[PDB]
Amino acid sequence: MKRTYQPSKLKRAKTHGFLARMATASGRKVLKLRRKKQRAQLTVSSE
Amino acid sequence: DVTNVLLKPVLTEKVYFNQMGETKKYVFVVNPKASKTRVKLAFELVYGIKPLKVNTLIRKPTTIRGGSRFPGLSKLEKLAVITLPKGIAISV
Amino acid sequence: SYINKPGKTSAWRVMTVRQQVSAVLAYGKIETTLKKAKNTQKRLDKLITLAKVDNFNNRRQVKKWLLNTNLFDVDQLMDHLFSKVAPKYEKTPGGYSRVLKLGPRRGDATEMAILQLTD
Amino acid sequence: PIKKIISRSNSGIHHSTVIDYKKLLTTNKNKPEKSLLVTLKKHGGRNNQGKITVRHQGGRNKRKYRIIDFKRTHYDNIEATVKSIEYDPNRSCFVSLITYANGAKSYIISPDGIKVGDKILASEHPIDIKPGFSMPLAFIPEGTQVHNIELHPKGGGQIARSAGSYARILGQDETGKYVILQLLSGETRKFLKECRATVGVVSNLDHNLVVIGKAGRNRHRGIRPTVRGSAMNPNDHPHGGGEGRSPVGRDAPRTPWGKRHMGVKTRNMKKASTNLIIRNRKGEQ
RNA sequence: AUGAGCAGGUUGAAGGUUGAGUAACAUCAACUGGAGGACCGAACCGACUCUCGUUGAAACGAUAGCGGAUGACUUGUGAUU
RNA sequence: UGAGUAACGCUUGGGAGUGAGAAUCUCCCAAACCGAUUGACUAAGGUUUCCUGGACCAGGGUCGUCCUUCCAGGGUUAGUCUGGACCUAAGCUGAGGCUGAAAAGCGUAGGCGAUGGACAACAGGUUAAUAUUCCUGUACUUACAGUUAGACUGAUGGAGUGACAAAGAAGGUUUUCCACCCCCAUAAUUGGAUUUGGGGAUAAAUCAUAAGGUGGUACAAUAGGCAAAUCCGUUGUGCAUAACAUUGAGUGAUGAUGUCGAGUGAAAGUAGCGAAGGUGGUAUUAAUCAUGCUUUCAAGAAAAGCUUCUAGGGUUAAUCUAGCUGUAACCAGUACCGAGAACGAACACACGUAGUCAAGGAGAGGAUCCUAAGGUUAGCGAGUGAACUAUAGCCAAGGAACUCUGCAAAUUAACCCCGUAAGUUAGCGAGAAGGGGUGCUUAUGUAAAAGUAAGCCGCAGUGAAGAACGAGGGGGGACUGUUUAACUAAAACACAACUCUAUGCCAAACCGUAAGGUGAUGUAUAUGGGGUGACACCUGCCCAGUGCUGGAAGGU
Repeated sequence: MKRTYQPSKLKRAKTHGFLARMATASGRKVLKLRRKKQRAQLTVSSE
Repeated sequence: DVTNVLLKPVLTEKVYFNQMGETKKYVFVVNPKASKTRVKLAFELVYGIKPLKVNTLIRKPTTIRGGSRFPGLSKLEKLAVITLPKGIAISV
Repeated sequence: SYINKPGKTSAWRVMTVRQQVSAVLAYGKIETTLKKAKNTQKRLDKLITLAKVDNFNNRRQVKKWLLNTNLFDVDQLMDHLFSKVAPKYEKTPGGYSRVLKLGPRRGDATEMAILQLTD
Repeated sequence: PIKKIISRSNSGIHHSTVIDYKKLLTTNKNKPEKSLLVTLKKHGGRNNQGKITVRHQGGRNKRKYRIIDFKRTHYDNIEATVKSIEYDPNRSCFVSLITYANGAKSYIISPDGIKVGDKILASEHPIDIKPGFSMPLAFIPEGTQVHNIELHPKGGGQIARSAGSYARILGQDETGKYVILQLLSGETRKFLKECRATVGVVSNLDHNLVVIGKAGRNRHRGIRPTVRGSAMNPNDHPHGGGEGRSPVGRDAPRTPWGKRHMGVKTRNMKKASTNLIIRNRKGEQ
């Protein structure tokens, strides 16, 4: 059966890309505090 | 040429099969940023020999050591395979 | 009762016994299930008895219970049968073969029977 | 004229007709000349905001804009010859391709009665009157069918340029300005004489005799199907939602917005043209 | 916006053509004709009936089907709320 | 703990060996299904899962010597394929720039943006992993620089092109099909017999013939296209009778003495070998011509790219064409799985999963039953075959007595031929109703058949396969349709249609705070609102009051 999530990695990059998240101030601040949050992955490119 | 991009040749069974032919195909691991223009240049300047033909590929990194206590990731490397004129080769 | 292994009826046991009699005629030995051996002994005795008249009617008849392999063809089996098997076992009123009880298998720990025929 | 639609369908009955498109038009096959056509994109009902900002509209079949002269002053005193009558699927009428005698082909709005090959002339100077003439109001007497009127002079005719629309002059303001016009839908203004006009009636007058027929045909022609307000959700509209045909309880009913909008006019009472009010669609002043 | 597809075989209306025919009409004969939120009907869509699954093949479906099935088309890609 | 309770998640048997030990490892044999797939292509997806060897310690719904399990090593090659370098569709960003406590929102030039366009290769070969990539042979393009000759070139801007729907029809064209020919193999131990099966050709690329199509070919003034114009234009004239230009199947010559082959088959069925490589049409087929053609209305893309004219200039050749020569053609991808144990699904599950060829008997079929290569026995087996249950196959006779009810279940079916009414908006009804037929041998029958006649046969003849059940009365809605995803499918909703209402252009309305935008590039015959909601005839009254609108005195 068709499911809720598709592994379309290009649409994945568009939806949750690093360059997309640095184009928004909220995303930039989130990545800053996630650097402060000890997370290994911040975006898809920083996995 | 930085005289470092010619990292190392490898001799595997498929490489042995390639070299036991007539055009003396060899393989060099190289920096994946260079174009075949300057790669071929580095080759005709390191010796007197110009490559008959050039081909490029990369060994895509995979999860090395598989499922184990200490897994990891494999290395990044680009293999350039060179065919030479039939009667000539390189003595590495 | 939707799609699954549905179990086996008379057709499957018929094809199984035909394959088994062809296989025993290939060599002269089968190790199988005791129930199938008991089922096959009757047909084997009848087939040994049925091929002793040797005409085209009996040719088709005893041909109707043989299957093929590479070492032997169904034609090869009927030829071998008619050539040598029938004249030898005429000296007994039944009981051509012997089915003996072996030990259990390692696959299912079930009673395996060996069916054989010698003279 | 129109003709009954022949389909012989066995799913219900269709009581619809269709315009002939040949005794009023030409080339009933969409592949016209490549002179003055520009591709159009519909908004899908959305604003520039991305939000849907029109009601029950969406699903129009793709149509291409025909580049039509509206200012009609760049080519003045140059004689035009009607070369074709080509349909305009965007507007409610059919445009006409003409050729100014200097050698300039152009699409224009086609007034009623003009045909391919007719010879006309339009400029900014007082001349005689023939169908298709366009010439400023200051040189025209009252009592003529005029359309494509320009509230902002030198811009282009905007009012009364739909299917079979025009206006009649009910006199001229006795101060040498503001020619009095009877706008369609019953309005009557004292319109600026600084402006131009297109004489006669506009073609394609049978939009009073159009048949829509079914749902999806109109959906492809535009407007989407939707429910009335009084069957909407009880929060989005209190009259709807539930069992038993809950009818409208508000005298002068409203919209999703609390609009007491029955009979009340929403024309500005203090515009610079409010001193030019003569008649609003029912009465005087 | 960009695209793909709609097995199959179906109907012969309109239109137009020819002729008879009427002052002209009208009327009809035959011909081309191939329109259809037309037909059934593969695929396909939906979940309308039945059974099963009732801690499953399935955080929810599987059978026979049913209705619809060149359009109030489906579907794919991208955008978009 | 339940409890050994349940289950072990789409399909075998035998022989032989390995291994101490094998249903599950392998070889063989068969099977029966899928067969428009249970055959291969690839998009996307997974991205080493792909290959070799060793091994089975953590998983294999037990087993497991083995696994898609682990360990060690290894596999994907691109001047022409996909794509960057060609560009754009929606769309996005967007400096400067408009609005907004600010962050920010909006927004132009532009720049990003294929699922499209510009665009130069094909085939065989060969590994344990691939191969327009590697090789082999047969070709093509693109500039660069020099050279040979000719030769004027001309964008920034102008013109054209690209540039385009669905539905439908009948042809050209060669295939297809069949008869028949060649070649190869084949010769029958059962009754009978001189049988049976298969093959029969080749790409890019160049050249020639190009079927046919598409529908105008030249003279000049320019008052039109920011300009300038030799380019479109504009004007008629000459031809308008067929040229003119474009295109265009196919066919032939190479390519191609090449691969290859029926088949043969030595060390394995591997290598070698490899015969033939033919005609007629076709009332069967698609393909291409073909952006062809016809019709309809809801009217069906751009940029890139191409051509061209003038400016722009050059005219000691800047410069173009082509020959020849040389130089060189860059960046990235390439494994396999790929409808599914490698996507998702937490999943070794049976589900939904891009497009696409998709063969035979046989049929209208891509429907159906049985098949050609294919691949395997659905990660648990083996026995007896209790009740009880799922699945069925069946039950003689009544036959609706069952029920809240013909709910459910069960007669009709495919093809062919007769005949069909009420109502009816003339379209239906309708496969109404109601009946008959389906086989074979011979002849007749068109091109084969239909069809007919004679005979013969069956227990009956789409003999297996899968095939609308009707009739009438009633309610609603006309209808066709959307509809409460994982309870209700409607008589709910929608819809055509209608009365009223508002919106006159910088339209109102809506959004934001705003700019501003949709509205709308709409213009009353347009849009919105409110409700009524096939078709038809009508919708009567009441303004007490609320409200809607309007008004102007008077009070306020």
